Amino acid sequence: GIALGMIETRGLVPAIEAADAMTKAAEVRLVGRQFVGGGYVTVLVRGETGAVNAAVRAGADACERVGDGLVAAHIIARVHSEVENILPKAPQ
Amino acid sequence: GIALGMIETRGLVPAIEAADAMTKAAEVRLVGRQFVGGGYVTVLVRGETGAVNAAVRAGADACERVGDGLVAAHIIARVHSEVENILPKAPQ
Amino acid sequence: GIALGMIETRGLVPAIEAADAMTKAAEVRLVGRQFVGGGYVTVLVRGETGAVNAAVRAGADACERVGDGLVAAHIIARVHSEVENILPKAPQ
Amino acid sequence: GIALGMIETRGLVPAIEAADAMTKAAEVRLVGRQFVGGGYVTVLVRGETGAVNAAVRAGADACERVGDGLVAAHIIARVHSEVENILPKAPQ
Amino acid sequence: GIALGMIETRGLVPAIEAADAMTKAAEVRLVGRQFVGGGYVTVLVRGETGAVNAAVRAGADACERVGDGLVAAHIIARVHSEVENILPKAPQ
Amino acid sequence: GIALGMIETRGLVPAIEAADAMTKAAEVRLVGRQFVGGGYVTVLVRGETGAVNAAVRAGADACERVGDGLVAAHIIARVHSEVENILPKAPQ
Amino acid sequence: GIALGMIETRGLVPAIEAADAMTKAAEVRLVGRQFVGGGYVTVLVRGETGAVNAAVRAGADACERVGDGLVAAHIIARVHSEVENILPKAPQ
Amino acid sequence: GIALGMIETRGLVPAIEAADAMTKAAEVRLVGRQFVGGGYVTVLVRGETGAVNAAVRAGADACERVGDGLVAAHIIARVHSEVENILPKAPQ
Amino acid sequence: GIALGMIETRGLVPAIEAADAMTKAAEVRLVGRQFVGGGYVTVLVRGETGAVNAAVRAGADACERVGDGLVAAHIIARVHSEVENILPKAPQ
Amino acid sequence: GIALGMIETRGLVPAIEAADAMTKAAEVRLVGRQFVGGGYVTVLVRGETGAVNAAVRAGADACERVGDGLVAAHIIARVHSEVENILPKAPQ
Amino acid sequence: GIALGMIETRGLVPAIEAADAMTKAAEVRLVGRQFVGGGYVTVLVRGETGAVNAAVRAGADACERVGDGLVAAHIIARVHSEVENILPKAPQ
Amino acid sequence: GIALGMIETRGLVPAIEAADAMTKAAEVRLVGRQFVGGGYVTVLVRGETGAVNAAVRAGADACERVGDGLVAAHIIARVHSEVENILPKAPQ
Amino acid sequence: RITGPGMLATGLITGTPEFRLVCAPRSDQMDRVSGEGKERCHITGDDWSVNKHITGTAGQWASGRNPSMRGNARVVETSAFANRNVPKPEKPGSKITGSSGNDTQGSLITYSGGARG
Amino acid sequence: GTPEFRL
Repeated sequence: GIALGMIETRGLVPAIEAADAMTKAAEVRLVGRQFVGGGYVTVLVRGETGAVNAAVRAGADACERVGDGLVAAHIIARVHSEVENILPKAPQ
Repeated sequence: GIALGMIETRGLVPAIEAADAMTKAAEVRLVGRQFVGGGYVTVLVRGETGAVNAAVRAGADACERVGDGLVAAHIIARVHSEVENILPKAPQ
Repeated sequence: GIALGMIETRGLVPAIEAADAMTKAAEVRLVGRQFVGGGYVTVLVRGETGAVNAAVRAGADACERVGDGLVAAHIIARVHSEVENILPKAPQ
Repeated sequence: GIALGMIETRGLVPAIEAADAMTKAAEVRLVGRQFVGGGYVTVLVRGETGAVNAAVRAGADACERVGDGLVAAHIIARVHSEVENILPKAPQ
Repeated sequence: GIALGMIETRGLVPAIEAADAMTKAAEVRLVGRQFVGGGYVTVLVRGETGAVNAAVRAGADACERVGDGLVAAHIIARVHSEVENILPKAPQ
Repeated sequence: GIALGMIETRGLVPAIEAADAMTKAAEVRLVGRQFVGGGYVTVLVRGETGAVNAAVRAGADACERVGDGLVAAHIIARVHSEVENILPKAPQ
Repeated sequence: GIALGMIETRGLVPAIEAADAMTKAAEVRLVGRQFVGGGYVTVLVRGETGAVNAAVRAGADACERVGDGLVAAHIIARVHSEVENILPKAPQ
Repeated sequence: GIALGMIETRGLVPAIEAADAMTKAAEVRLVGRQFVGGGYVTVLVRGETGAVNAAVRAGADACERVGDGLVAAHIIARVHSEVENILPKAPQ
Repeated sequence: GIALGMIETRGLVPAIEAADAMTKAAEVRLVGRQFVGGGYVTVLVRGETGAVNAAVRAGADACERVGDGLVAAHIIARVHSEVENILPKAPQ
Repeated sequence: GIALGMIETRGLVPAIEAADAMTKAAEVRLVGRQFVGGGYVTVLVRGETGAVNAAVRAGADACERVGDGLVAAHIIARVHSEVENILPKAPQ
Repeated sequence: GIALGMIETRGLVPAIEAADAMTKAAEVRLVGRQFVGGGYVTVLVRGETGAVNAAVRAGADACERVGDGLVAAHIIARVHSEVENILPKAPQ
Repeated sequence: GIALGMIETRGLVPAIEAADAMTKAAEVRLVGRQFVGGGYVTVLVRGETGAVNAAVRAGADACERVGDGLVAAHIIARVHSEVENILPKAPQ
Repeated sequence: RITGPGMLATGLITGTPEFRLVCAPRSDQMDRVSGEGKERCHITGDDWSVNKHITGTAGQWASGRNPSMRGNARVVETSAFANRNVPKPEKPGSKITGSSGNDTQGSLITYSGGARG
Repeated sequence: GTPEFRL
């Protein structure tokens, strides 16, 4: 898959809940979790666009309540070749 | 390209959206994404002046509604040589 | 020279602007950009005293409205030998 | 794929913007631009459902304020064979 | 079948939606889409009377809110031979 | 240059004035004039991004009070390859 | 004839009156009658600059109270070469 | 005769009534009917001056309350040689 | 074209604008810019009389609000041979 | 670079300041400094349009309060070819 | 020393005084005296920034009451290379 | 050119003044001096439209106070081919 | 008035000898030129925008080159959009009984003669 | 005939 789904939450508990939800909803691979700084954690998934859409929507609904919440949930269907260099390829 | 366009956002999701938008809008190369701390992510592009103007305008319009937001959109048309040392060469 | 000019800004876009401005304005060498934490980014220039004054003033003028702005602009004409060990030699 | 994504706009400038947005948003193939009459121009994109959904949302948003704007944005996920006979297959 | 059902809509997007709906609802042949002028687009289907009725009603319900919408949805169970000459025989 | 600037006008007189203005103001190449329907004529120019921006602004300012007017002015800095197919290559 | 004179009218009777007046008034060649759409007819003349000035004035006067009227009268003394490509060279 | 009489009506029904009336009233020849666009139809008759005046007056009196009515009734006694290129020779 | 049109301005910027405007406006050729002294610069255009008239009007309008302004705009439709010897033949 | 930026100042000092600002701000080349007479000095830069616009803005701001001041700041994105001959090509 | 110091005066006597003052006051090297026209004379010094600043203050206060006086006293700390082409290298 | 400018005066002296003036002023050719009878002399010039206007204005200004006066100054830009048969071809 | 870099940043500099929404609301603004020519987002820096001083390519310079006169003309836009509100006859109703899928709450469907179907 | 007139 080439579609990026990203969720940003305040704190990591919301982010784990969201990753779990995303991965569970559709066949999407978690390719990264990033601690941005300031308490923003972004969890990023890749897959086919429908899968990514399902995953992001599910995950956003799941994490909104947990913790301090969701900052952003975004889907990018076509990710520019340039932007892939700033994107995580595997979760560490 | 010696022009530099920069977008600073609150969080990473808005920044990835900006990078994507910019790179799609015009012929700019993403040279870096930086985590500044406190939640700031700065995404930077280098292109010809006009391309950079277009790109920054596009990124700003796109990232504005994604996430916490946009803090700054800036263009430095000719960047001094000393500054290059601080600026990231290629995205990693 | 040995003078130090320091501009601290909230965010990196303002700092890069400041740096560019300073370097263009006077003969000064950018020696560091430091991410202090909490969004404070400090850009430091060394050079002769007059040059350093000119640089910092230009830099401040430049970054005051960019982004979240300028926290501090400061010149220290001779810095103690001890304070040297906490000040960056070349930008990284 | 089979999905049809369609955006009708009042005038051609809005539609070219929509088309660009759709094709840059997702993997959709623009199959037609039709001048309906009255100043209505419909741009049609085909692809998998996820791609079409993403594309239509992006395009609609993009063309809304361009000129006289958006009249309709619609997704038809699976198109009937009979309706295929009235659908442009490649632009002309 | 020889019944005729027609849907005229303001714009092509509503009409394509209607045609799809009609053809899907029942066993009908889309024999034409005509651009009348001024934005009226008419989509015409043939089939048995029941099939045509189902199709027209379904199509109408579909397109009413798509675009600028339905102008007309009509069903004629027996078409005078003379009228056949002004009606499309296949969709071009 | 590959940027696209388009001006849509109500009536052909405004459009010819716009095309003329755009081409004179900046380094742009007129690639098309199109009759949309309903009195909209769209004039399309290609060039470098900055040039195209200048040209569209000039053209709008010119056509705005000529005739029935300016409906739209728009610049697209990079146009997708799919969109290129629906764009007139040279004037006719 | 380098210059261009153009009259746009709502309807063809006003345009024919305009053309007649224009061609009689000064030495100009009618290079086109264009049916724009929406009822706009543009009549276009070419001649030396003084001629086109008198022709346009005359045509405008003539056409204003005929039919639905004059939308616009415009003189372009030298038109950019690019514009020539979209201007009719003989009437058809 | 070379006199031209023209009646513009909104829609074809008024125009046909006008043509009938003109032709019945005086010795004029219908040389054309044109669909201008926007619902305008122009009916053009050629004949001698007196004949054309009679005919146009008759035609106007006829189509005024028929349909959407008369937009314009006009007579031009001798039309310039250049305007003859844009005038329909035969009613085809 | 033996008409001469001359515009004088206070300064070179207004004069270059005027020259550009004149040449763009009508079929005139720029024949020179003379510095004069005292801040007066004069730009001269040769061409046919109507072309010159158009050019001069356009230039005067253009340069009046650029810089310190237009001192004078003048047309001499036929220039005596003696005056020719004091006129710059080619612009340098 | 096609575009031209001209700034006119009273005195050489404001002009040197402007030139410096311009050349530093964006990538433009000084093609001339002219002593017009009267004390007006015009400094002229040539570059791509975005660059020239940025440069002229910098310059005007810079020289507004230096000495006597700014008489003018003007931009011509593409100048007619004839104007080129009256325009300086390498700085004096 | 790459800084520039400039003094513009109305008349040469005040300028020679200024140059003398400047050179005597600090470690600056006189690089030129230029007759701008209109009576403006610019004398220019180069040196390090602290020196230039001292020298310009000196020159200004020295020539202010001599003759017609000072128009401008200005210091540019780093001078762009392009600008160096318009600056006198050596005096005389 | 084919424009005609005619000046009628009372007596021949005013007319020669008018002819002289016309021909010197603009690029027009004198085609006749006609003694109408009753002391009316008509002097006729042919040229392009701008030329004719200018010439006739100049001539009228010249002859108004000379002799017994100017009766008429008139310009007809395109004369019908029939009137040419009553207009002198060359001055004999 | 010595002018130059010292004149700048007055009061934002310490250490001296002497001391010791980015984008405008969408609702509010419609851009003159849309797309990549938009001016709604405030781009700081060396952008291509133009200030008060700058006279130039667009403005009167583009507008006054070509002479124009605008007439006033009767516009009776004829279109599907314009006729959206066209005055209509009273809509058909069905007095039929029997099971016929006689829905009444849907869009008007008509049969021959204008009867609701 | 101009555009404008038309001891």
